[PDB]
Amino acid sequence: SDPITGGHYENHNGYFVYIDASGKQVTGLQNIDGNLQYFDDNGYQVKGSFRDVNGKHIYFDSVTGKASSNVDIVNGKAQGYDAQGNQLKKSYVADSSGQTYYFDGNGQPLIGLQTIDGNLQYFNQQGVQIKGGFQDVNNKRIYFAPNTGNAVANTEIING
Amino acid sequence: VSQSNENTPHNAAKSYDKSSFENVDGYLTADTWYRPTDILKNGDTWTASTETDMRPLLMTWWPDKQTQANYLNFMSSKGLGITTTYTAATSQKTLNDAAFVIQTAIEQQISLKKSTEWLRDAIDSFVKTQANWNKQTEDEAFDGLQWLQGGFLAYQDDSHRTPNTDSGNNRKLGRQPINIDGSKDTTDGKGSEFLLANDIDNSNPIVQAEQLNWLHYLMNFGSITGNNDNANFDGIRVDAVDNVDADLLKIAGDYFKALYGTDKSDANANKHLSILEDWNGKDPQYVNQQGNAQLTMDYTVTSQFGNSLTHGANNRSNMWYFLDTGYYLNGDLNKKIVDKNRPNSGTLVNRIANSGDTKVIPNYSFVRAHDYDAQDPIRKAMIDHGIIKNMQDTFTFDQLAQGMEFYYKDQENPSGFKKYNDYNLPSAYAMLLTNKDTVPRVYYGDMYLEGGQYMEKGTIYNPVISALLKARIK
Amino acid sequence: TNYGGMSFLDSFLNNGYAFTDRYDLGFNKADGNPNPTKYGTDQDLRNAIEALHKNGMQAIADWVPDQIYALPGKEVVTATRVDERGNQLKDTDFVNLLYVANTKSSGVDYQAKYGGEFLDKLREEYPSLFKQNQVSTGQPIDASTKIKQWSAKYMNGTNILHRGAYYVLKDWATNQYFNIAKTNEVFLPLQLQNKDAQTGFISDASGVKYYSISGYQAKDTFIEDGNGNWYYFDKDGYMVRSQQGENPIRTVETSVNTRNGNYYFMPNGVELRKGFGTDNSGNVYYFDDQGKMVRDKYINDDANNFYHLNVDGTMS
Ligand SMILES: OC[C@H]1O[C@H](OC[C@H]2O[C@H](O)[C@H](O)[C@@H](O)[C@@H]2O)[C@H](O)[C@@H](O)[C@@H]1O
Ligand SMILES: OC[C@H]1O[C@H](OC[C@H]2O[C@H](O)[C@H](O)[C@@H](O)[C@@H]2O)[C@H](O)[C@@H](O)[C@@H]1O
Repeated sequence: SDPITGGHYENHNGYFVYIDASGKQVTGLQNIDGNLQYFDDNGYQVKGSFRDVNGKHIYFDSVTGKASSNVDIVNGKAQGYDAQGNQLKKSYVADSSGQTYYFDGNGQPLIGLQTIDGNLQYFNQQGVQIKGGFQDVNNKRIYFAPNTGNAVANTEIING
Repeated sequence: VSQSNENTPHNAAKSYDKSSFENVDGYLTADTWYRPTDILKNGDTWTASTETDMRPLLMTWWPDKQTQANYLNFMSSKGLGITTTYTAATSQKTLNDAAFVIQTAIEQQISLKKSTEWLRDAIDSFVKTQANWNKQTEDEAFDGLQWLQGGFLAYQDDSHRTPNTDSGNNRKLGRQPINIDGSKDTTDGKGSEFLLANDIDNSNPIVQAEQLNWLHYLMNFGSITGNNDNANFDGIRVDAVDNVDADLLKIAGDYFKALYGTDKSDANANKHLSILEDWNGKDPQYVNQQGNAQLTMDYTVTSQFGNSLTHGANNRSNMWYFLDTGYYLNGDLNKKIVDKNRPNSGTLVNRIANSGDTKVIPNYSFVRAHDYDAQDPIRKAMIDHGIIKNMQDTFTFDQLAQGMEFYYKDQENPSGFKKYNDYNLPSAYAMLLTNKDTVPRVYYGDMYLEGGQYMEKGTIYNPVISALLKARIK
Repeated sequence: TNYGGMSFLDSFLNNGYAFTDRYDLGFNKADGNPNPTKYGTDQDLRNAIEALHKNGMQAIADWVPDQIYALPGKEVVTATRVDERGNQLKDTDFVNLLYVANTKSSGVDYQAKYGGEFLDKLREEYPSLFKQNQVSTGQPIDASTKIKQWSAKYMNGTNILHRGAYYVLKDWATNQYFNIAKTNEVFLPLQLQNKDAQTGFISDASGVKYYSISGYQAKDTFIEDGNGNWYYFDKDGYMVRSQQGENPIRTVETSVNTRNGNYYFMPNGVELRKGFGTDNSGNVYYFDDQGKMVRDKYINDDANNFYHLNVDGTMS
């Protein structure tokens, strides 16, 4: 969506509206000053929710209302999405809560032990990436790193 | 909202019984097909159904909107519709309308193909997609023996819903030798009753009788199947002792006593040599309290071979551990006073100075087995060379043959280093075959190569072991 | 052969530890053609055994009473998910559910021919074997019934078959399973009987009611709407909802036992999940992924915040 400028933001009943330089209230997907945003039919802005525009499933941020990546549970299953609303294939995505999935070639999240980009990582039964903890896989205990989630050597206190 | 409309009486069941519904014990399944009253043949004209005109229940009914929406989306993707996205949030009316346009398209491809097998496969595929109809709702796990097959279900005695399946209150689980009376049911001493496949209820007296029938059939196999009294088995190995009801040991013991007088003499007993696969460390003492009707294994010696010779390129327990000096009081090899108050920790048979004066538990012993130091190494080798990914992975015989070539190459490595295979097998056999108070057992795979054709090629160890064996006689 | 679940190497390597017919040791096909095991025909076996006796050696039979594989006939069992010792898994909803297992033998195999045949002869010749009590059961073995065909009633269980917890079809509203065995006690969705199935949420003066796709009213059951929200409908058929000035926490005891526990229902009936809820008196509780109150443990947060829940449920 082509950008616009010179229209102020107004708050009505707890919601952000945007009124054009023309002076008309704005609906639908809009790039305002380099930020991609959405307004429903009443002209209120959407934040922290997913909307469907054209063939795209686009999440908008909870603070700014700006289009960015998320994971949506679609029907029974998780599916990742980018800033432009395209289903992601062979990519990591972090959801709103800071949890991480990796979606394979078919866009379906990987589960269990996986080797990605030469890195060993683990995923729980719901597809979420284990980070900063031990995990018993294939009759062995492995620690996965705090931010990368990569397998590394670690020590724990067993008994004393 | 009301769902009934002009198609309802047509798609309704012809009959409310087993004729018109594919079922199991009366119940229905996700992949049930049924007989509708009428059929929208070719998507044109409704015509009465004939007994063979069966249709999938999921063409017409769904357990919930989520499933309905998934069905619609799935069938759409297979050419039946412009690919669609529906959600459980979609109105019921819209989903039902969309189901009908799919039904129409289905009847058209049935006319076009003159077959319904294509649909059977489409439904089967779709059904496995749904979590309630696949393993995701089964809690697959791999710890313990669940490692083998992914987890177990225990059947229950439920006369109201599933009365054919009732056990008549006879499903006692984990009655291994140490827990034969259930007195350790609340601890880890309860036996792991579940191992593989369909676990037979050997706590049921009717099933116990049947196991004896089978036992009789084996011990008289030649008489029964070839009227050849020389083609009969002489003794038995009891597989998976700790995973069944320990009554089976007594049943087998008493049978041999009755028919062969094994309790009469050593000549009778030793004419029908019988062994147990009894891994629990407290089985030897149980077996001996029950009169040694079958020979216990002696893991204590097999274990020490692992630690001191057979396992690991370097850090190995000393040969000193083979002695078990604690057997004597203060470990005094000069004074040799047996410690009556020993902590029950030690090797089964002391051999420091065995003159045959003290009674000891009869046993068999081994270095390797078909199921010890074989199945894991052979698979580790296949995994290590990218032939399979997991130990539980399915492999083909060609996959096995290729792996075997690496296994053999490692076994016979002139460097002397072994990655999958066991070290010092000759030296191990030398000890196994000279030990007093044991019946030694020899593994085919230490004499011949474990893969390929039976006895196709001897191992490098064959000559030494063969010599040891002949020397044992002399 | 694999009717569901993970195949094991014994089976696909034909080593003989995984078998369908316990009495078939290499017999010919019924058409007359040879049908060896991996080790050869039954004649080859009798010849091998005889040869060992001619050379003064004994032959050991592998007796494998623990299990049997790949039974071709289906039955509906009642099943609970368990570990190797038959103890229920700690955090499982799979408890006393109906499941289709493969437990029934063909009834026309060598188990049918030779099953129980030799027992009568044996009881006559050695009565005491059949009169001696076994320890685990207190009972003697029972040859009054012969097993020509295996079926679930003689089994403790099975490896999971990957079929699902609800492959056997059930109505969510009443929790009754569909059945057509006897015309006196049929239960089907109303569409299939050409009756009118109404479905959805409907308000009345007393409260909110729900009708499933099969046209039945929800009573004493949890129900999920199309947007993912969960509700509980009480015995009377009404959605539970919190009132003003009253405790939103409610204790639920359902037909489905695994779901028993304390829940937090909001004024519009939505069950709180994975979050904290305050009661009328200012006490805070936490409620898990599935809506249940959590008690007597520490609990962690995505931002690394830690909380403690007392035994009575409250948060210290
Ligand atoms: O390639 C870098 C990284 O991508 C993902 O992690 C992203 C992100 O995950 C969280 O929000 C952590 O808290 C941040 O520190 C991370 O940058 C993959 O999960 C990870 O495996 C990979 O290394
Ligand atoms: O398993 C028979 C074994 O039992 C005792 O030793 C157990 C174990 O002691 C240490 O952990 C060593 O590291 C191992 O090599 C030993 O197996 C008896 O002391 C020993 O004599 C016997 O072989």
